[PDB]
Amino acid sequence: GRLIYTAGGYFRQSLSYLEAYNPSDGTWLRLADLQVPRSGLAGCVVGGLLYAVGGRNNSPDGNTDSSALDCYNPMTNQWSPCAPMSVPRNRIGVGVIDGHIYAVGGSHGCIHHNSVERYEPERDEWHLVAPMLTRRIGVGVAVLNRLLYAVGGFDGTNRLNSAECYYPERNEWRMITAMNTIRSGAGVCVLHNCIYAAGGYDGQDQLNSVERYDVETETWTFVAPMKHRRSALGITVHQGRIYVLGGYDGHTFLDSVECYDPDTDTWSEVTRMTSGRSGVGVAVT
Ligand SMILES: O=C(O)[C@@H]1CCCC[C@H]1C(=O)N1CCc2ccccc2[C@H]1CN1C(=O)c2ccccc2C1=O
Repeated sequence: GRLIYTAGGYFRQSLSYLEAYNPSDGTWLRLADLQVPRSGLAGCVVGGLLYAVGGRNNSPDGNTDSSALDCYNPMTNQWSPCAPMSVPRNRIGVGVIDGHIYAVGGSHGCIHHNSVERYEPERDEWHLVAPMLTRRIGVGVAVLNRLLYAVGGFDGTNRLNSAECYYPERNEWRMITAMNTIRSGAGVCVLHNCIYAAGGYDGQDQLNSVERYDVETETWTFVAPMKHRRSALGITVHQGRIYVLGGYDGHTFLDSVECYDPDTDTWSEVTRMTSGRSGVGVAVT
């Protein structure tokens, strides 16, 4: 009964929606809105709990970068406040290692963070770990073999095709091989032991392309495109299949949800969101 949770986003202003997709029966649930609307946030899950991390309230009465961490219980349909981050991080990436949420990069104003902090749920505290080699907002994050990979983004001056790896136990970052395309606000996730960098923004155009990093060959490889060039897309994995949700395609805020089958090497559209929206965060539980 694991759902695809889609939290926050942007249409006209930052959104509050929390809604869930059942790929099995194709339904959408409407769930308890966020307390404070936010876009450019990230989602993860730890221990059957869903966390919305960072982002931004872009509203009519002004506009404010999030240091927030809020936690949702599906068992209670309730959001609870959580210890805020040391800094606010809009356009943030997040991953999980040992039930520990890594808050990676993001922006405050146009202060572009290279810094990373680890949240620990039991104790409810953030601590700073070793900073990335590169400031990164619009960054995708992928956990793989208990290594944390930060992929692209936008360093403050140029868009990024570069990726780097964190070694949690050594507390160190190391540059891995750069992507075929430059990607800010791509969808980054992991599937069958490869890192997928889906869509994003390359400077000139919004992207439909997708390439997957083989961690042992050290090689990025294109795979089938999406049908809808997109960025600021939500991404996740659900039963051997990648789900890209929504996004910004240059002109509109997409409601489309496309689905990658790695075996057939194809995407198909499987549902629509209830309303078009960019820059959500999504997490499965
Ligand atoms: O967070 C912000 O600064 C933006 C405020 C205006 C629209 C929403 C925010 C944004 O720029 N987003 C969504 C969050 C996000 C996350 C990762 C990578 C990129 C983004 C961007 C995508 N994006 C635009 O660049 C943009 C430019 C103009 C209109 C709408 C959008 C839009 O959704």
